[PDB]
Amino acid sequence: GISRDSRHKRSATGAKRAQFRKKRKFELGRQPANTKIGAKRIHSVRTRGGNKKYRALRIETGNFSWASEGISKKTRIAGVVYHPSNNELVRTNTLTKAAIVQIDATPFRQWFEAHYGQTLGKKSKNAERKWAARAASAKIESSVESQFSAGRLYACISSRPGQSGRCDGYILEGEELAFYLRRLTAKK
Amino acid sequence: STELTVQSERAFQKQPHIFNNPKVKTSKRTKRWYKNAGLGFKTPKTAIEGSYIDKKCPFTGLVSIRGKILTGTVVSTKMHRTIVIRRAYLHYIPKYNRYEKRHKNVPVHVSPAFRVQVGDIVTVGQCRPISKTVRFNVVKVSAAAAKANKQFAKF
Amino acid sequence: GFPMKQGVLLPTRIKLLLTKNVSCYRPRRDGERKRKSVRGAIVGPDLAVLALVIVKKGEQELEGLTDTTVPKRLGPKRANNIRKFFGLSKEDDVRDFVIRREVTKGEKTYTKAPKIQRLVTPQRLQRKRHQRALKVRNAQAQREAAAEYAQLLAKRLSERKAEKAEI
Amino acid sequence: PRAPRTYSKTYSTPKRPYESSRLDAELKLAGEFGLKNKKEIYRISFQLSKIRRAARDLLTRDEKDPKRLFEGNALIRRLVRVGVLSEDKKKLDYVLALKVEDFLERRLQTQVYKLGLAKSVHHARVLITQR
Amino acid sequence: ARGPKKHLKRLAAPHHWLLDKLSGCYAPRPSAGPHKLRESLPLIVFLRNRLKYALNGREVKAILMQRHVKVDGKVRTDTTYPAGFMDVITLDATNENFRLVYDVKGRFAVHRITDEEASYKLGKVKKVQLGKKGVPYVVTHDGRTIRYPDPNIKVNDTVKIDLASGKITDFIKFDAGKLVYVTGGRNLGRIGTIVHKERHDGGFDLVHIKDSLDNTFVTRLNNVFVIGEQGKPYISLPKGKGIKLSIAEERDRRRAQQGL
RNA sequence: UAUCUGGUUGAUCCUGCCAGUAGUCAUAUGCUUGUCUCAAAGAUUAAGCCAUGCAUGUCUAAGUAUAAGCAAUUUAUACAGUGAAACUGCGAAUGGCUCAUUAAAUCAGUUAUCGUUUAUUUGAUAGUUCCUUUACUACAUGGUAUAACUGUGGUAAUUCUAGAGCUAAUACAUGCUUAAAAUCUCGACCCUUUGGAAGAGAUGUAUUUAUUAGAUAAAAAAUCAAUGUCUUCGGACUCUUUGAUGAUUCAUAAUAACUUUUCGAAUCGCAUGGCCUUGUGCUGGCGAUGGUUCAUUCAAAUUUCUGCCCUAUCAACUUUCGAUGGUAGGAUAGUGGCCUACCAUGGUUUCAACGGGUAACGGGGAAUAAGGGUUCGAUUCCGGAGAGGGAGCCUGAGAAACGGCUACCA
RNA sequence: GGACUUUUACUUUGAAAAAAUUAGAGUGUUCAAAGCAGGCGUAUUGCUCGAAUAUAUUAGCAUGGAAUAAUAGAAUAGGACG
RNA sequence: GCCCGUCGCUAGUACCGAUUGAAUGGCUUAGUGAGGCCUCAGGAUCUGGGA
Ligand SMILES: [Mg+2]
Ligand SMILES: [Mg+2]
Ligand SMILES: [Mg+2]
Ligand SMILES: [Mg+2]
Ligand SMILES: [Mg+2]
Ligand SMILES: [Mg+2]
Ligand SMILES: [Mg+2]
Ligand SMILES: [Mg+2]
Ligand SMILES: [Mg+2]
Ligand SMILES: [Mg+2]
Ligand SMILES: [Mg+2]
Ligand SMILES: [Mg+2]
Ligand SMILES: [Mg+2]
Ligand SMILES: [Mg+2]
Ligand SMILES: [Mg+2]
Ligand SMILES: [Mg+2]
Ligand SMILES: [Mg+2]
Ligand SMILES: [Mg+2]
Ligand SMILES: [Mg+2]
Ligand SMILES: [Mg+2]
Ligand SMILES: [Mg+2]
Ligand SMILES: [Mg+2]
Ligand SMILES: [Mg+2]
Ligand SMILES: [Mg+2]
Ligand SMILES: [Mg+2]
Ligand SMILES: [Mg+2]
Ligand SMILES: [Mg+2]
Ligand SMILES: [Mg+2]
Ligand SMILES: [Mg+2]
Ligand SMILES: [Mg+2]
Ligand SMILES: [Mg+2]
Ligand SMILES: [Mg+2]
Ligand SMILES: [Mg+2]
Ligand SMILES: [Mg+2]
Ligand SMILES: [Mg+2]
Ligand SMILES: [Mg+2]
Repeated sequence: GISRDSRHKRSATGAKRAQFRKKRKFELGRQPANTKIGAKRIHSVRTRGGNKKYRALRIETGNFSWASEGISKKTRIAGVVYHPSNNELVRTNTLTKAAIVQIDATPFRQWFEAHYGQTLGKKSKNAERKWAARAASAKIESSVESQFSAGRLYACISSRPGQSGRCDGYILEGEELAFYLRRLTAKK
Repeated sequence: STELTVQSERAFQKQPHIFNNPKVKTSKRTKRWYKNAGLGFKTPKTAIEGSYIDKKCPFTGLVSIRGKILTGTVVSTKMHRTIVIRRAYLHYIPKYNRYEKRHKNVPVHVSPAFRVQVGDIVTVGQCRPISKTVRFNVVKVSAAAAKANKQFAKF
Repeated sequence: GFPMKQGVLLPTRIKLLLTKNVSCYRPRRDGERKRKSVRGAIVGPDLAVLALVIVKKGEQELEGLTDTTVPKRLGPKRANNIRKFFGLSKEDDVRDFVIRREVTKGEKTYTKAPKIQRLVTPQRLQRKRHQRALKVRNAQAQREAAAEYAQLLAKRLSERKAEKAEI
Repeated sequence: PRAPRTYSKTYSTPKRPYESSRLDAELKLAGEFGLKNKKEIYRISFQLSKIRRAARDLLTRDEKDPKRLFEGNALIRRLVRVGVLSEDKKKLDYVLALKVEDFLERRLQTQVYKLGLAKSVHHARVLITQR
Repeated sequence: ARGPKKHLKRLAAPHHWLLDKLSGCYAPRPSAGPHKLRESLPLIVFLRNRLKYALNGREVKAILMQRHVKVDGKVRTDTTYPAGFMDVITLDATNENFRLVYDVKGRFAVHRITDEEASYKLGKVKKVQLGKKGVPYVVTHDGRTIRYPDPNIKVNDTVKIDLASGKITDFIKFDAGKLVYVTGGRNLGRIGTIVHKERHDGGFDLVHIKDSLDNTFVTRLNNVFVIGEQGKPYISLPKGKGIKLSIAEERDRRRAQQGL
């Protein structure tokens, strides 16, 4: 199958190298998960030494954390919009690490307005206490508050779907969000 | 090498898991991480003062120096962020009881913390494979410029 | 002599790559697969033998078939299978409902029954108890050793505080 | 795949094949100690050769160098043991001398004759082989 | 080459065993265990090649399978079980106890010890880490894991292990001037207090050693095994006390004891 | 163990080779051959081809016995002795053989994993598993479907097997359980203080992500946001807890969640004793097999520095369709152009690259004896490679396996 | 623990280091090539010496030396100390 | 005396040479492409969406 040996390949001098031994399984490679969006489908691959690796091909929910907020929700993945490696991953909406995706917002909105009682965009007792205890601390961020109105949030996939079977990520924020925002329109 | 831009890739260049919370208003924009490589190699100040990214940087990146220590003399700085040094060495032949000049070129990574030019003597430190040919990463400049500014105009 | 194989369709013969847990192949070795000729599932004049299975009975009896009956070789061996093959409820105690097969030794007739299994017995219950016991007995032992270390740490701190108030 | 059995050959043949001075000299020994081979002399000359080589080497090392002292003393007492090296001359510059004949006059075939018991080396041989 | 190797051609077998070149072909390959292959003394070797208690290898299984032999306390029944340095071998029948410590020639000696000393053993701690759940553990040269050791126990210190129960009852720090047993290299088997440690960041610390003859040598820190205070070991030493006599000195000792 | 001799001339001194001489773990052949010990051996040519036979199987008190098997005595009406067959488990990845390929490859010495996998051995290691949490969940233990077998069959033909009827488990597939505590979130209420609260849920391990702790380079202060413990209610916070390496985002832990949810014993053998409210209650001895995580051991995989025979009638070479580097990903056990995208124009060379040759596997070593050298190493040990040639892959901890499968070629 | 250090060659001592081979010690395989044995008694209930040493060179590591031979230094002073 | 070359005889070796000659081995373009693996489907049968 796919060999990962170096022993094909020209020597740094530019020299051609002879074949010494056949392919060994311990230098083997496998094919890309090329995971897509929707309706959970995951196959296990038996890797070296016993040991499973989970090949997610097709996924519709991932676990996504709002770093600055210290929480993480599970959401639908609306999905893909920018990829640094290869633009066909975007057009095909393919899921890989570093993929910029859009997720769902609604689980983060429900949390925030429950936690801050402030509502984005545009009477219990101790709850009142906690809300008033917070704020001067609820001051979100322009380019994130605006995303909630569209019910869709930008997020950078940070797991490895073809290895772990999870499509997890974080919400974009600050300079990093600024960055992909700029590309996102300086190409749209 | 680097120079300018720093945010000049398709992917946003960042140091892993070094979060800056936008809620907390800061006076330095970006929190920066570094270490000392050990073996009493001073992490130079351009590494800390800097804003370059290089995850193969011995001081600001995710490599470690372990193994060998080599000091070559730099013979090519054409590759962005990597150099080739000539290891200066000398080799005995018993039958004739004399020696014969030999050399070996070595490719080494070079952090934007360093600013190397051809001619410099350079101490390099071994690390994990970093590329097809590079198993070494600069770490310290024993040189400077090799009498460059001492060659200006007339009186 | 090549066998038919459910599923192939085709009224011819083809060579297939077979595995474990499939008809017309008994693997000699773990992970062994063999390529083997197989006859299709669709009937044709090339067949030496068709394998039929009477599903229900005609208007008349077929001699050596409906008129002769042959009993199951073996009886229920596992505890609850004995229960269901007599409908019993976990109250009746299997021990005597287990089937018994007679056999003559010339002038001696022997009676041998199976050996019930997954039968709940004193010896088993004892081993359940015992493991339940160890898990807890260890757990408590493991707690002690922590606390006693926390002590060794606590009165070590109490050496570096009567020291850091000596000089 | 089993440990090799080690062997060695135990003699050496003279370079010049036909030197009559050496050939006379060899035969006289043959008939003086009841030998049957030029090899029985070729053998001893080989035994000597190394004993001498050994001794030569030690001599080049410093007086009372550790190895010299250890292996030199050892070589001597081995030689004294069988009666090739006389007691007086016992410090290796004489083993450096020595001689083929000294080794010869210690064979059992000769000692059996040297004190009576045989009278002629050849009777002495025949006696030995015949148990 | 495809997988774990299971044979050992005698000749490739480690020399300190003292097996004869001929008579066979293979030597017993030490089981996986508490001691490295190359620095171990398989039970087969000990019971037949040293103690002469067995003539056959087939007779060694006969002896073992009656649980006559038991290592560091436990019964143990593995012809080629890897016995190693500091271990304690016991024969209940024949009322005999043994420790595996080294010669001066770097060989494992038949060394008889008292029932009392068969209580415990000595372990060089080889690493000290923080285990799961914050429980600190030490790990000694024979690969015992011991939970909750003394904080002042660091790496290279030696440790008195109970045996009957697994626990620790003492530890000797690695200080300048402490009785040391050398476990590898040429200086294997020598003993000598310690003079000084050459640091050497990132590549092999040297340990300068002097014995009770005012003789000096040097080994890698890896090869150094503390065992107490000058004068005071924590186990009985073999005769020789690990002093290493010159080939001359040995010659004279053997030829001074000459008259039957 | 530092030696020479014969032959150019009429004679002579040289240059110089041919011939002589000696050894060969160096092969063949010829002649001759009594004894002891030792004991290489289809390498060279043809990694050419192979008739037949054999070379990998395996059971403990301790996974599975209703052989319509044997044996009877000996307590055994569930089983209990012994045991074919078969299931299950483990092994067949070691060994043995050969030297075709291989010239910076392998190999040797020396390194590296802060760059990973690891059956097994050895040592450690698990009180948490259910559920809107009074009319309750098999734990005194839940499910079938199969071999062997019986019986009906097919083919000239093989370690081919089909239809029908049974029955096991440490095979397959499920699925309950246990102390106390502390901390978090919610919050019915009451009352305005400076503010507190019943009780409700959640907190095993593993998986994935994000976040925070993991201090220490000698000493001190103010303020902002949240919020701790102690009040002699203006206020103080006193003692404050810290692991390893040369070096880390290390070991370890904490927060919010995530998972077609990993493990958390429905197993087996010897013993049968204690305890009283007399339930066949509750307890309970030795050690087998297993089990997650860590350590160890046997490994493996890559890897640093330096070292190869002849050759210029081989001088430039490397990117066709990766050549050299940067970014991101994918893939892998894991680093890495290993592979793919984007981008750049690099990398090696008279200190001989690149190419060719090798009747080239490397090494420990062998032969030859002044010394310096010269020649050899298919071959008893180490490493590598292969199994007619190529490639592919199943099983598995481990094979790109050939006394395994699959295809093509011979 | 902090703060900084012109580069090398050569040489020394040492560490790390497979066995078998080789050099070589001990020991009368009857001798010897070998082997690594063996030797003493109460030879009726055991006593005991061994199974060394050397070599192991290039490269890498570690320590001493400062002759020999190279490198670097301050001259548009952008020199040196505080 | 020595002695050079063409010419002639026998035998041997190598060279040049129409045959766009032949042979073996190693790489390799382009075209065709088995097979296992991965993957989109399929769904004989056989269960509780799954195999
Ligand atoms: Mg694919
Ligand atoms: Mg460039
Ligand atoms: Mg059962
Ligand atoms: Mg073994
Ligand atoms: Mg190290
Ligand atoms: Mg003549
Ligand atoms: Mg003449
Ligand atoms: Mg004349
Ligand atoms: Mg000649
Ligand atoms: Mg052969
Ligand atoms: Mg052949
Ligand atoms: Mg029976
Ligand atoms: Mg093999
Ligand atoms: Mg079923
Ligand atoms: Mg199971
Ligand atoms: Mg702090
Ligand atoms: Mg610390
Ligand atoms: Mg971590
Ligand atoms: Mg009872
Ligand atoms: Mg040519
Ligand atoms: Mg030229
Ligand atoms: Mg790259
Ligand atoms: Mg393209
Ligand atoms: Mg170019
Ligand atoms: Mg040349
Ligand atoms: Mg070859
Ligand atoms: Mg060889
Ligand atoms: Mg060779
Ligand atoms: Mg050959
Ligand atoms: Mg192979
Ligand atoms: Mg063949
Ligand atoms: Mg091919
Ligand atoms: Mg194969
Ligand atoms: Mg084989
Ligand atoms: Mg040396
Ligand atoms: Mg030796």
